[PDB]
Amino acid sequence: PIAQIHILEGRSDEQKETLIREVSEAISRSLDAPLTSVRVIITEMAKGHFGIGGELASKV
Amino acid sequence: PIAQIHILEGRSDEQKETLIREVSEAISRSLDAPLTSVRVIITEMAKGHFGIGGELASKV
Amino acid sequence: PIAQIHILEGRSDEQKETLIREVSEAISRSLDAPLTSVRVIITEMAKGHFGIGGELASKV
Amino acid sequence: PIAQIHILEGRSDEQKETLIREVSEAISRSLDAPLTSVRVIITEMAKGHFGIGGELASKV
Amino acid sequence: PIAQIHILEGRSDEQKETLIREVSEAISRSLDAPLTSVRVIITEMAKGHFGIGGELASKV
Amino acid sequence: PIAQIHILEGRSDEQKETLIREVSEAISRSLDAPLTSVRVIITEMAKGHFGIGGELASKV
Repeated sequence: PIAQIHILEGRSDEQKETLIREVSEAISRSLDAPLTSVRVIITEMAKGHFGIGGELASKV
Repeated sequence: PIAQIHILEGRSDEQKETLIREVSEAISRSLDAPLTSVRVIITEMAKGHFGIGGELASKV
Repeated sequence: PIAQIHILEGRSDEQKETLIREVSEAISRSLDAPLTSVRVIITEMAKGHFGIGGELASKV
Repeated sequence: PIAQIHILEGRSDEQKETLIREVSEAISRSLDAPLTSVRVIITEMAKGHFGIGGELASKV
Repeated sequence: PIAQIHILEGRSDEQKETLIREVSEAISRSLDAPLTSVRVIITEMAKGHFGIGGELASKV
Repeated sequence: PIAQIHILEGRSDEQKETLIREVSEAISRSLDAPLTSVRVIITEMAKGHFGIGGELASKV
């Protein structure tokens, strides 16, 4: 399995390291797939590159 | 956060329902973000639409 | 520009044809780019393949 | 609906703010979905990271 | 490396098997990366799910 | 066809230019599609933004 997660910029390296492990376990657990087959890709978004309802996430 | 997970076709609706919840908790837990803000998208791949090392996963 | 839109399954061919044109104009208008350079990809999600807050979009 | 748009780097914050709103309206209008449910993600590409016909968009 | 290719529906399993191998070699060759590290995902688009210049690829 | 390739940061502009051409030929060759219709997008990942088996690609 290959997961790509889009998150807003601002998290520390620790938090992202945890996200990668926790999500990787959840995927492995749920599908009963070997953990080593899981690939996770984090993609950070600038606060002004993410809109919700037509407006920047930053202003809301 | 928005997660998109690519998995091979073949799982039951239950398994995918669990994957969505387990992964959603892991993301919420790891980043300390409200669960309700997590979005997960499952995308199934046909066995002959996924290659590893230049060969179909179906053959490996 | 290349746009990929994820929508829930259930819409008619007409609605999707309109979505593709309307969005294509909006992109061309906003960035002052030639309409012919805009590429749009629609990706439908099964109701049980989309989760919000850890739950299927279908049951909520 | 969740839209991810890939555009070449070089636009101002204003232009991108407009792109996000215009496209968000177009999606909401076309599918008759509540504007607040629309999510847009902008992803900029470096001029040397986008190819057309096997050649950099920068040189063509 | 992880490649995701969007193609129009209509190709045979043979053609897609060739696409996966050929593209996998090209990536491995160009970056001097071990072939076994290359991952390719094929994603088919319905003819009415792909627009060019605001119009279905199907009718044009 | 539209291809998006995720690679780890660290390659030179030459290598990426070659990746774009080689991959563009492979796609055009395999599907018998006009080279000029092929679109390639390169997306670099920071070493600490890519996980394999729950661990950073950098540390393993």
